[PDB]
Amino acid sequence: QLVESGGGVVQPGGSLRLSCVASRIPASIRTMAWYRQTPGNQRDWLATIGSSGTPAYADSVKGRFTVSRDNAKNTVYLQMNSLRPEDTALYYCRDVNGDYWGQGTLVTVS
Amino acid sequence: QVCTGTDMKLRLPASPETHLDMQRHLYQGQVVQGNLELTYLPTNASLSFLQDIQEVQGYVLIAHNQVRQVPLQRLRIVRGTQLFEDNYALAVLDNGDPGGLRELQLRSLTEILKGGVLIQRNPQLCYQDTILWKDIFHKNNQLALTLIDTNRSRRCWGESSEDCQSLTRTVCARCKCCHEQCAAGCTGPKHSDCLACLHFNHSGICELHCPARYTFGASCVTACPYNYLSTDVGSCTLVCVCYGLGMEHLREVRAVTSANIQEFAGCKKIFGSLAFLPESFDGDPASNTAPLQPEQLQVFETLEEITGYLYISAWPDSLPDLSVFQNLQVIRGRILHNGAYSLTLQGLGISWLGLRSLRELGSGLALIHHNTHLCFVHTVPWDQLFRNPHQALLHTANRP
Repeated sequence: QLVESGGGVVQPGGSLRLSCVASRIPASIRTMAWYRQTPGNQRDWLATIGSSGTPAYADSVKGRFTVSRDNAKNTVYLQMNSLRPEDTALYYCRDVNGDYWGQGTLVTVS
Repeated sequence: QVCTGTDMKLRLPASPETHLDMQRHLYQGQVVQGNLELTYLPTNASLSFLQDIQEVQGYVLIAHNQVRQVPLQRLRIVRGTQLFEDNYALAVLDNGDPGGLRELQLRSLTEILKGGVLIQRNPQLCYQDTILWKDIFHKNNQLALTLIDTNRSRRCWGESSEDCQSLTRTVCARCKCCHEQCAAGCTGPKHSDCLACLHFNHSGICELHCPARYTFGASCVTACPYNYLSTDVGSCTLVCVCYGLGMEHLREVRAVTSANIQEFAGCKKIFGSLAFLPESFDGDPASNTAPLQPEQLQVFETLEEITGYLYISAWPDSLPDLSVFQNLQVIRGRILHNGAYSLTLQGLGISWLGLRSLRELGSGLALIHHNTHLCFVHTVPWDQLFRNPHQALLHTANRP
């Protein structure tokens, strides 16, 4: 059970930072990945972050988005930058070690 | 000619990015020996690889789709050996949002031997009620569990004049009468003219039993395929010592926890699967299950062949590779995770694979994704591990 928080409406050129708080506390911090579902399309991969902390970004969003984690609160963030009208879609976090999916937080850029 | 199906039901894909690449590698150019499951496809997806499919052994599931239409034009008969929810051999569910599927287009679908039809919660699917089903379901097995929803938002499969439904049983078991061994229609009165054998296809000749040739699926083959066991009776089956998951003692065990690790010690061939999950290395507080230790994994250092899949979704962070499997040589792929994959490594954080002895994957695809530490994925000779023109390596989210 994962719940995200940090989306909403924002102006173009703005910034946003989502979160993904795990309802339970796993023994290991596991591996969480960030996706993005534009309506009508498959949820496209954005970034992944592992237990150690080494991230991996997709080609399209590399250099703009920043992914990190806080093991104290077991929350993974996705810091967005220089947002653009084409970036409005549903953003979900998945737990790779377990295939648990989030519910999504719609991000609107306007 | 002959391909194998898949076994995920309404579950989100293991890799949404390579889902279409996974499908295309499975049904590329006629007979599906399993379940045909097409879920979570984008609206612009091209499905030209499904054009030549003729028969499905299990059930046809088309759910949670966004495509305009699925082109299963020549699909003749779905035999319904396995059933969705043990009632349905065809299941169309939630195709869209609360685009979506528009038309069924199963133009040549003639017989469903065992099972029913389940069509529900389709926002924009039409012609789901103008098509008769009792003329398609076989006479012998009339378990026509039909649950069709008529709500839409927009005697034929589609609007086109080429979607004419040829009533066969209503107008002998089959006619146009057909031979007793002919399943889906016929073009003449002989036993070498029909377009789907009811029992067996002995080189174009439909017969009730194979000439004691080798029986395999629904065709009298001269010899069993590469990854099939041949028995004294004359059947090409997959199963005729150690037993892995899902084999005669662990049919309900999903992971290699600390409870069922001692029984694998000293083994040289596991007749089953090997699934590693997050709960293998952190025992639940409900039961006295000690967490698995990296030192206790050494019991797999003697394994040589595994008859099922090797699935790893959790690995001790102290271990930088899979060197505990440096003696495994062949993955038979007789049992595949989700029915499609024989080797999966997701979210492990390993720096190199280390499978120095692996030299064959008998069946199934391979997923190596979300291993953001992992190099040495391309350097492995993957084409020398595969044995069918249907296996491929699907890899994303790995180290650059």
